[PDB]
Amino acid sequence: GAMEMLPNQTIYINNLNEKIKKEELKKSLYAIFSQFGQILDIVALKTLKMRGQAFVIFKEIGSASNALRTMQGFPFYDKPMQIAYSKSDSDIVAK
Amino acid sequence: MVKLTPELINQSMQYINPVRERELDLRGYKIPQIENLGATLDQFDTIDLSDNDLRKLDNLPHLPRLKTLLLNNNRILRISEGLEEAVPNLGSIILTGNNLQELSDLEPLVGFTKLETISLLINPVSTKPNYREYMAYKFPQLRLLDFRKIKQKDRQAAQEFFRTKQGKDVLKEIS
RNA sequence: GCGGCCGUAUUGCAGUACCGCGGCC
Ligand SMILES: [Cl-]
Repeated sequence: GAMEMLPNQTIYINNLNEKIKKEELKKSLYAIFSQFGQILDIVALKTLKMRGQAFVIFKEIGSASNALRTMQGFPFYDKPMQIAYSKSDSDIVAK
Repeated sequence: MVKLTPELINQSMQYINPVRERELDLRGYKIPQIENLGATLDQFDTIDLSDNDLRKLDNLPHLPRLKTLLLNNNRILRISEGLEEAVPNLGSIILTGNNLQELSDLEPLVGFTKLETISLLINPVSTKPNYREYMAYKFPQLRLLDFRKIKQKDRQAAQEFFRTKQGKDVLKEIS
């Protein structure tokens, strides 16, 4: 298997329902993940490469860890969320 | 324990959030009661009262700009009636992680004319019998419930159910 | 201009004008 990521403040979500308009997708991602902590930003595009995916950037690593553990497979707009730590640090958390 | 004060409001983060709206951050202060929100001067699209110790949703001043309420992880078990007079344009109410118990406890949300999104995840009421059906039937304008859409076919089926004797009995008991 | 329904392709690690295509009602 590939290398696992140590806990990061950013979670990567894919298998998202691609029919949902981008604005509404970000709005609903913000609402459902707001339970876990302060969210610094959400990065979601609907290009061919990046649609069906989103990065949710938390201020605290603990918030991301709970988000990942709790929401894994949650049926968001009737598709189960696939959630992982991101493979790189998000720009907005740069020192 | 804390009070929600004008100074607490003035010293909290007041910023453009990730969905481009004006948000007041009141998360994590162990606030026991809503008060003094009039001091916001109706500046915010969104108020984040996540992670406090509210036991009821009440005591709102007139805030026509307010469109999203984040109420994650409080202890809310009652909503005051008639809040649509204070916050008529409320479009989403996020009550994830609270203590609302019965379908009749949601009665106070009915008069919001623009309320298109509700989360009652991690509330006791979300596992009551007939929960999703009832919500479709009782809130005609509700579009997204616990981040699953209420489809027209869902609402048709609910309305057909509540016209049966079984459904009628369910409604009788909810009252 | 504004929707509804059905299907189909992409399962993709990013920082955004915008975002796949097709069939019915
Ligand atoms: Cl970023």
